[PDB]
Amino acid sequence: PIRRACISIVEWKPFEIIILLTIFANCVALAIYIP
Repeated sequence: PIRRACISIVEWKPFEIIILLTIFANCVALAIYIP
């Protein structure tokens, strides 16, 4: 349908970059945490 076609194009170059940046932010947030 239209939704599948419009969502199939939402993956391109900056998407991977922002995903990796979010992963790094999660890693540093876990590192900051102190038990």
